[PDB]
Amino acid sequence: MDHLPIFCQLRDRDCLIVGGGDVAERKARLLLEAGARLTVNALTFIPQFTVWANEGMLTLVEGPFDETLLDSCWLAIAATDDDTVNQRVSDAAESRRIFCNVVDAPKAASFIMPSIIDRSPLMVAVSSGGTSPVLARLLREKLESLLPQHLGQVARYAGQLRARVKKQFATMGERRRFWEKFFVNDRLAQSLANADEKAVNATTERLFSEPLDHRGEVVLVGAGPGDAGLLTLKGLQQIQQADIVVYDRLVSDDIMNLVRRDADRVFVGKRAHCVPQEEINQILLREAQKGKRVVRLKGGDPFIFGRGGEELETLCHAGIPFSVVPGITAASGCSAYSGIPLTHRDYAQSVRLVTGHLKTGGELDWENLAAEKQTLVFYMGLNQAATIQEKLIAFGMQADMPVALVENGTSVKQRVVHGVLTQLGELAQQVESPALIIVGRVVALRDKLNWFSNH
Amino acid sequence: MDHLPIFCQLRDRDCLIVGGGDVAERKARLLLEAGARLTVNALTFIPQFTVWANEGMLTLVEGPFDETLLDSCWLAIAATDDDTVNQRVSDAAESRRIFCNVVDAPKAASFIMPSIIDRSPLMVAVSSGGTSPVLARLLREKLESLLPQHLGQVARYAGQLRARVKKQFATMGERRRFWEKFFVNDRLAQSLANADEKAVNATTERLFSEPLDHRGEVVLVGAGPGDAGLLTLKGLQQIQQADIVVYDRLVSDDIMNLVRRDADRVFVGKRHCVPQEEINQILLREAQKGKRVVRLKGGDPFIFGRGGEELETLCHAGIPFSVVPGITAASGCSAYSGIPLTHRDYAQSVRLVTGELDWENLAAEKQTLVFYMGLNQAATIQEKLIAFGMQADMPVALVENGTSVKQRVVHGVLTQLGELAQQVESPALIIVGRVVALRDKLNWFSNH
Ligand SMILES: Nc1ncnc2c1ncn2[C@@H]1O[C@H](CSCC[C@H](N)C(=O)O)[C@@H](O)[C@H]1O
Repeated sequence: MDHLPIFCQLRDRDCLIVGGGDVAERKARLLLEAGARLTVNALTFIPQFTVWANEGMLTLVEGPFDETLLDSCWLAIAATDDDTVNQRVSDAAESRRIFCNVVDAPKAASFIMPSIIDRSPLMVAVSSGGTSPVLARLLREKLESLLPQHLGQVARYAGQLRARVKKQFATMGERRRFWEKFFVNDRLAQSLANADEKAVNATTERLFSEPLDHRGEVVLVGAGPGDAGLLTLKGLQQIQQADIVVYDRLVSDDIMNLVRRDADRVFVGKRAHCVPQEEINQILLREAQKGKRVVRLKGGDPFIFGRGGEELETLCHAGIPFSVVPGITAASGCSAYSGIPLTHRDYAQSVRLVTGHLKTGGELDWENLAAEKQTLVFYMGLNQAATIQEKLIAFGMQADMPVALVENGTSVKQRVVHGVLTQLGELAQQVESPALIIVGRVVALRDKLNWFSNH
Repeated sequence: MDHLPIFCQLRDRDCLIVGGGDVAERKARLLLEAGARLTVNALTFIPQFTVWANEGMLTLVEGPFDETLLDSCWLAIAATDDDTVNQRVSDAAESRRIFCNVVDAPKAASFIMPSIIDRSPLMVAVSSGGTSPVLARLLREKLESLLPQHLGQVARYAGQLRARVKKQFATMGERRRFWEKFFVNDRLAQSLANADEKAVNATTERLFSEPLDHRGEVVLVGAGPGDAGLLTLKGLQQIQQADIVVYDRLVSDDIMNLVRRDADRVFVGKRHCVPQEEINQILLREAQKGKRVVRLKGGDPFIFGRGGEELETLCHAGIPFSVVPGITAASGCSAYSGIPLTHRDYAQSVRLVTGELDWENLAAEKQTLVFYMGLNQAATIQEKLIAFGMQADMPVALVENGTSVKQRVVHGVLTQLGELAQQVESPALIIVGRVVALRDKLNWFSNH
């Protein structure tokens, strides 16, 4: 260990920053967030410093480094781009035993400012010890994704439950298991941040009312179109806490590798037999009743041609809490990765997400669809490519209207094919499921916005 | 934040610990490992202290607490079994502006000792401030298994190569590209751990003899509707390593907090609003400089904003670019309000929208409508929808600040539409369709 980390209380304590440029501004913003009684000393100050001063957030001392300025300070930071001046601040700081930091010379002075993850009162700090700030940022990025947004809320709330916990659970091992469950309760944390007192009370009582070992709930998570990088921070957080994961085939392999090493997995997709929806709905409810934290992982988004509503309406008089985490829908993913915006200046503003045929029980609206400037996007329509081609130009759609097909969008094997409407059914026998059909003038923009490799 | 973490260099610097029991022993052990010049003042001492004292690792002062023992100290730690003496230590330290910790009283004094995970020279610290000590213990455990055992070797080597990297590459973009390839090389890491210098040098020479691109780039990133948890993994990565970020007012402040702290930021808004051409210009200019530029937009860049416009000239300019999709307001707002955009017979068509609009096409059904920027045209929407064939009774819903902790949802029917719209402000979304009916058979986020 070459540095000792300490967490300093700065509320209303004198700190000094020398310098007034952009580097000095970051430092000031940070010290201010911690509540320091801050003085900034420099020859000139950028606009943001005048603003803070004009609203009573700090004190400005315009001029060259005034050493007496350190006389009653607890912390100093040399943030100028003149090494000689920074050196003098460092020397003056050290003479009076004031911990001091010199921005681009991390080990020349008293302390190093680490990269921080803020979930106050909970906080994590990472330091290179001066070797690799790049590595420190990489770690911050990883830690920011692993720590839910409102973790601080429950850290702060634990105090108001400690007593009741010791009262109901008399064994050390029991109270620990309680906190383990308490600290990963995202619904409670959110409710506290929402200032929703009834939900806070409801979720709190349930934590004491249910058996210690039960953590019953259902979470619908949108996995995105395939690229593991498109999963949401909350989705990953949810998936890492699951006891059981119920997924289908349109959930990528890269995504499943992110699922908690030994959470049970239940595949309910098309096996090389169709699992009926009511059986899927029933497994979610059943295992949540058994006390397991259930995550229903869905391809793309849960409420868009995903039948997510059905898997939830079966949960209201079961007394099983639930929640939804949206995901990037196939339309959004394929759009961005194919260089085809769904909306562009004139071409635009009506975007229609429509279903094709595997999914039926009535029949399709040709001119309502064949109608003017709206971008059309068909889900599950590869088996009616030609049947869509004929019924579109028949109702007025101009045969030279651009179209495109995107197979396995956002994945390393993404295939994009394109042309005009009179080639639809033909370009389709050049792709396989899963794929989307995009009809509209926005398709031509790809000649300028294409950035992802084709296969 | 209620505490600011800092990493102190304690070598040859005086520190003082008051107390000589087990609590004081663990404290002394860390300070010694940090290389501090330690003095321990206590009425009584346990064996280990004597061990350290005759090995010349510290100085012992036997007897009651002496206020003058703090006169040349940088840090003070009170660890006696007497609460009264412990605060005589903190009061004495404060008079001298010396950071001080009282072990059994975290809400007191001036600093707290966090839990540590050691991978020297790399180090990670975590603390609750005393609010949730079990929370921090649990996290330290998780972090110990998450961080590779030999990560310190890679970090150490990186520091040693720093001087050569700068002299071999001129631009920031190749030096940045070097480190990205560096920390991703599993052979290098495994080689350092197996102290096989041959393998280390072989791989190292190849990284240095590589032609790395020097140009910057523009990356469009979807921030989503507001909730920071809805940012994508890749979106977080991009804002975490960007050189500069261009953002508007629809990027929540929580998401803005996830941005690299030492990156520049340009507000593109209602301060009017850097008329697109102006924004479009900022992008290519900053990228021309070799910077990694991130245009952070609300929701999804290819559905709501002028994302296409912001990139359609970059190919001509020879500037690399990419797009990271985000959760659309339509998807987030609807889902957080308990309204799914589609259900079994309900919809087979979803429509996102915005003088004119084709009312007969937006009024026919078996569909779910979503209006994006339509609060001041709201009265005319129902009128046109009702006139072109839509069923009064049809449910409608407006969502304000959807997905945020301040979310609000009003509900009603086409006829009350123009009214409900004065029951809320911007930014707000309007959902028309049947699916708005199962809102409280599925409502999960808030009660308002
Ligand atoms: N990676 C992908 N690339 C192209 N289309 C995809 C896709 N993933 C899903 N799809 C489309 O989605 C259809 C199944 S319906 C499920 C859609 C999903 N809930 C979503 O929100 O995206 C497929 O037939 C296909 O048309």
